[PDB]
Amino acid sequence: AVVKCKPTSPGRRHVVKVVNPELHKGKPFAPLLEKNSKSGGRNNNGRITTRHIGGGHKQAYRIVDFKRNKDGIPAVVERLEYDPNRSANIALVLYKDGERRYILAPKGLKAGDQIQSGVDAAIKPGNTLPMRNIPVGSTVHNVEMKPGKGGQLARSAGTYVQIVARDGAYVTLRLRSGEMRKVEADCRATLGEVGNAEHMLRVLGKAGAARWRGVRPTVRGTAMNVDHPHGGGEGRNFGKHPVTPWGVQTKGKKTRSNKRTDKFIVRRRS
RNA sequence: AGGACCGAACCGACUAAUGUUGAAAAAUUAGCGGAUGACUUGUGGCUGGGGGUGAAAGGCCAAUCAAACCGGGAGAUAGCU
RNA sequence: GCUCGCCGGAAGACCAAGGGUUCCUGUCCAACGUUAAUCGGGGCAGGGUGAGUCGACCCCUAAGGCGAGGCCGAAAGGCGUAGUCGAUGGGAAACAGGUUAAUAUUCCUGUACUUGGUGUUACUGCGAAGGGGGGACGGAGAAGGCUAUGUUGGCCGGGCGACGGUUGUCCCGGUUUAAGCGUGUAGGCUGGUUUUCCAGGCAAAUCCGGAAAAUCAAGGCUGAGGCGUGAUGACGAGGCACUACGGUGCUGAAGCAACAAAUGCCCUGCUUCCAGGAAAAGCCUCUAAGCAUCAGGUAACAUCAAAUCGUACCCCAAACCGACACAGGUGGUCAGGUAGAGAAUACCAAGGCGCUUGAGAGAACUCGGGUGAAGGAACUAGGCAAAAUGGUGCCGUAACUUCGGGAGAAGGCACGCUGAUAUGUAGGUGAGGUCCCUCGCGGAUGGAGCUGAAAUCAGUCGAAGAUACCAGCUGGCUGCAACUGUUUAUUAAAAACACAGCACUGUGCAAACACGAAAGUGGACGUAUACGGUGUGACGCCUGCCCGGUGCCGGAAGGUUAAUU
RNA sequence: AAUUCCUUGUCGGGUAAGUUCCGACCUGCACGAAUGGCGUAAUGAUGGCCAGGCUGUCUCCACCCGAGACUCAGUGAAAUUGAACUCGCUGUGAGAUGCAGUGUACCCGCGGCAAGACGGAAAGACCCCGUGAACCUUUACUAUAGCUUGACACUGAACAU
RNA sequence: CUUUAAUGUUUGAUGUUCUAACGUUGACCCGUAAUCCGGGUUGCGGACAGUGUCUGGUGGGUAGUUUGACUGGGGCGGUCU
Repeated sequence: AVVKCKPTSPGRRHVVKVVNPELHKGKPFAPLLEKNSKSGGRNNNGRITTRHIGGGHKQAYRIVDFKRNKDGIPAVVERLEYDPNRSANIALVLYKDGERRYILAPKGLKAGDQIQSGVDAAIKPGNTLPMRNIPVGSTVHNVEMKPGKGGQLARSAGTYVQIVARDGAYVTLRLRSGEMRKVEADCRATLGEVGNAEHMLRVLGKAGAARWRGVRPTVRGTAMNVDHPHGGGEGRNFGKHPVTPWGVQTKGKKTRSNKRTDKFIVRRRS
């Protein structure tokens, strides 16, 4: 639930938490865990490729199954769990054969609900079927863009895409960004929405709350000397067009220079 | 419960005096700040010079930084001493 | 040798790193020592470092490094797979006492433990470069139960006091003892046992997981400490023979109990929280191909082996880093006594020091401090500095406010000692004894003994009772920034930088973007409630007019227009 | 006003006396609404200001305890230094120990002050010069990485218009 | 030779389709106890994309440079035959 803390101290006035008693108050399933060494925004060369990244709280990787290729075997939800590697919560399921796996937790899922993957599955949240069998005008998540590789769209907290049409071997979708894309009509998609919608109402309330996530502080550039176009000056001058480091606009300039697909795009956005 | 309160260690370094061929190539003395945290610290590792890193001061990169050090071009050039 | 003074959560003791003989002894004093020097971390010579259990090596791996092939790249070379290296982490075993001028858990004494090899005997399904389990893990907080250790008492030994008193409720000292083995408690976790069955764990599996039944509820795992054993021993204040008064043999009393009590152990526990908490091996199991009167496996007994290197000395320092025997810097461990909340502070113990120039004098002036008539900031750029405040308990406490604060607001009263209440109370601990029993490290009852505040009344001393050290000045108006934080190592700690929060914008995943000639990596094992960039900078009321100019995003009728032809 | 030149703006508060400070007026030289505007409890080794207490901050210094300074013994530096038999005054040459004139002055030390020796220290950082630099900015010049446009090549087959 | 249409060859423009180059940081098999790489099957894209050469535009993102003299100091102004 979305709860507002009390201002007993500076650092708790504007903080807002998202707690859920339905989550597992213990350790997760170990066989589905693996190391996750932090990077710091650096690469194999040791250079900072992405800034504002470093430190934070340790994490272990929850092996998630975005493919959902176990068809013809129902599984029931054992327990919900909190995943640090992502914003949404996951769910530990148990397959009749004794196989346990993690999946994204949809909107209205609990511990004990049944779900199944495949073309012969039922139309209920949590089930995975190819969009060829999914009706038109529905709401799905963890959508696949190529059959066999795994869901890649609508994997976030409260994200969901809506199927808009299906002409042939392709189906048109309106992604959460407002984009109207079309993918093959054989890509597996999951029914329902990822349930953490209140995740966006969360509020850090203090700086250190961001440093736990691994986010390092951000320095603007206006008072930045040889180091950034904006640079400096006696006072707050900034008498030039807003520009990135390395010299690009950042306030309207489109940088889509792929031009490979150019087919699935219909209503890019806005 | 807490980037909460007082306050040692620990980490810092606001004021004054001394010292200024000093005890010390930035410290001492008396006070001062934080002190469960964006904390602190050991060991090892990565980032290499028009580059790195930088909660950004043109700050730090071995007492050296508006472009490190060493060697080489090199007996640079100097209408100036 | 006798006094004095200093440190004593260190200026004591044990180590790592580092240094590398500075360690012990003898001998020497030119230079080195900021003086002298018979002395020395000096010079010369000699001596000294003993390990199956400590550590390294070794097995395992993190970050990350190298990297067969391979991909990429003018050459150089770069990235990287399989693999192989790499601790600051995981992994088998030793304690006490004694001993040397210098070493010892390494030697001696006594008592133990661990992993292996081999052999004998008996019983036998053994088997991996695979599977599974386990190893294996956060922060804060709450207590409870123990010990280290300490205090008092008792006991044993000695003592009867340089000056009044001291055979007594007196004084001093001692009152220690391990690993391991046996017991398995406080307490923590878990529901167990048997059988059948299955799309799972690459294949297999009796193992793990899962499913459906029967059958019982006590079963097991973990576990500080305690007791006993170890120990008729060792140690032991002191003696007795020697005693070059350096010390060597022998002998050697008591060696208990209560109370208090940790920041350590139970505890990798319990509870709770969001920021959601390493890996791999050893170890326990499972089977595969294969081997079965074999080989291997299990238990006992015997025997053998456990190599190699380090081990001296310093280690908050005169031995390391600072050119110095330099007020500096340097990580971890042990953590006594009185008062105290306390690792502050004051005084002491253990133990270690008095800091490698002294003597005398008692002018100016300087440094560091103390006191001060009357006045009390009139000083000064400025209350710089100094002075002052300073504690616990109770009462009391404004505007303003985001209702949390402000706040320790301000302010005011009381604090010692003795006695009684109560020969030491409430409370805490808990004996013998008694009763029960699943008869045990059990439960109940029992309250001796020990320990022990706080308060009231009364009385009493002093100028002064929070008497030392220690230990907030307070209040008001107001600018800036929300706040905690960060920064110009070495003249600037701020109104600057961050900041949570807001907005614009880009980004549909082989994402944008970035480092890279490229491969590729990061972004991210993330997917628009995400990521990047820019500006603003909590919260609250708000954020107005202008697209002519530049830029950005779009569009077309035409014109202009590159290579090319 | 962290912004106001005129300027110590005018009035008022507070002080015996207030260029600062506080509160209003607006005549905003030259505030202004996310390079944000106006407020804001709390916080701050933050800036400014007013009181109480407090005191040697001062009026106005005085004494005292210690460490140096002073003397003795021992060891034993340094910056600086053209050479010195190294006075004042006035004038002169452009601020005289050294010239002129004149005055004064026995020789040599110790302890103190710091006016001068344009004292020591650092080939002035300010100013200017140089057809010296180095960094930084931009609608300065010329190039360039990158991004982007198209032609040709890697690159072919049909069909229809 | 002045002339004009269905055809034939001829080449060019636009559009649709296809697959065989090429791409695949999709799936599966092997090398192979290997998320590298390659090969193989197959699917999706598909002569687009991407790369090489040429070329226009943009290009302080980055380099190499310029930015006068006289002057009652220099600058501003003025001046330069």
